Amino acid sequence: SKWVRLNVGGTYFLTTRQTLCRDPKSFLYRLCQADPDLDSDKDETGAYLIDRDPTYFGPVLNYLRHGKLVINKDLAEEGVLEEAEFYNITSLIKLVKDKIRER
Amino acid sequence: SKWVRLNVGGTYFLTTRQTLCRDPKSFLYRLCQADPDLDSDKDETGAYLIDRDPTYFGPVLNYLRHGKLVINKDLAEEGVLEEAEFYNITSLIKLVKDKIRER
Amino acid sequence: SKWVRLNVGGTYFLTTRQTLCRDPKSFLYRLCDSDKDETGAYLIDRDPTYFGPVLNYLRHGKLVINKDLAEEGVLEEAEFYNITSLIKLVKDKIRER
Amino acid sequence: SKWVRLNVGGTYFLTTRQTLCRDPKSFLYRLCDKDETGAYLIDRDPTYFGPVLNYLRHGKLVINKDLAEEGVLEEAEFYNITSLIKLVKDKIRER
Amino acid sequence: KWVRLNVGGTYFLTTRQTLCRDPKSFLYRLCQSDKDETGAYLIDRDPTYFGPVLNYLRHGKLVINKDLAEEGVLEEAEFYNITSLIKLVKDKIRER
Repeated sequence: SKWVRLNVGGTYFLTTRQTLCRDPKSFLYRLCQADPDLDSDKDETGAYLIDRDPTYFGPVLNYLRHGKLVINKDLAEEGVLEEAEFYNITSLIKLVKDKIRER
Repeated sequence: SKWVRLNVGGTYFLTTRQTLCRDPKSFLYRLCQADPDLDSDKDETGAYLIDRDPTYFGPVLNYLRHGKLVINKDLAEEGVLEEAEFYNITSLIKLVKDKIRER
Repeated sequence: SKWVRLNVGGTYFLTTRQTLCRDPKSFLYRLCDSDKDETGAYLIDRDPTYFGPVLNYLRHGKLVINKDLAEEGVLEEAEFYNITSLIKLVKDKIRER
Repeated sequence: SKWVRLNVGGTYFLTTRQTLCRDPKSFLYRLCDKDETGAYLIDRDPTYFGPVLNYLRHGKLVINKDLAEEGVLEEAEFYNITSLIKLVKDKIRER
Repeated sequence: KWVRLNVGGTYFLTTRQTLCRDPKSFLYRLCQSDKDETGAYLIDRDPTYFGPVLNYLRHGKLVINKDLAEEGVLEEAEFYNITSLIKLVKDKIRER
């Protein structure tokens, strides 16, 4: 299964293992690996259930896709930070913290 | 049932009982207790029905998830305050009112 | 049931009869079948982004509008739904923007 | 059928024949290709459609602060609503 | 004629004519790849930045809302290899 569906707080995201496997130290890596104890946290669509805000997930997932932090002006950088911390993407945590500092 | 679906004013949110139990004094706490007389207040999908604005609920649920108050630049703090007061999350009410005051 | 579903311009809102019963002179008070869809939602040929602040006003009596939402859009809707007290509130926000 | 559903770029809008039969020169009139729900399919951006449909509803151009006027203009031109096109060009010209 | 795209979990409905606009693009193969059960082509990219890419294929203009990061649209224009769009976005960014 190249494709992986995530239900982040009620909103569906579609991605791949090429993307989710990019940071071995991230929570998302357990999804990359199809960690058997996450099996029960899937909904009827087979999507992994994640109890986080989907609006701040976009920039996190995009960072895994192309290595750039891109955040629209109408999205609080602080929200993305909280998500980068939760998913434990340390290079992204640093980028967001730096961005917040440059203000 | 670790996972709980809420239908807040027509928009679905997915979260866990743990997150909704975080403040035992709040409106939300009765859900995570599975309180009897919420039965007629669920829809066909099993979601608990709530007659409140889903857009202002975002920051409320996010506060329950990570303890930070995060509000995007275009979102009226007053909206979030009304919801925090409606759900009766006292530490959140304080955070929002502090946010408003520094304005 | 107490619960009432509205399809406003294609976007679904969920509310209760108690909320829609607020203003007996409003359009929405009639909701307090030819104009319902298969889900049982009442059909309304209006913009759903301007409806938010209207329905919230019915919920908690306050006028709350986000910084990017056009207040003129909300004014149109308040007049459309004929919520006299809300119309006034919006005419105020605009007087002194 | 009083009620008409439009699938604009994958996003559904609900409106009435009354609203769509407003300007007989418009693309939308020309329909007052459906998906399995009976919605008329339109290959255009739904995010810029709001102001167009609303203009048909109540004759006013209302564009939220976020939305690029140029996006609304492209739509007004595509749907061929000439008085709306004029209103949008005005808004752009006066920046 | 109609083509459905599942971009990062969000569906877009368009047409072969639109997706055919630039034969050199990644999208050109879809206007003649995995699909989900709905018949939509699966694309592992951000749907928010897709909007202006697809709009450009529809009417040839770069249209970017004020709050949308141009850099987001640039990444997508590059990913889909729409060379004329890549130039427009870069140009827009330079003129900042």
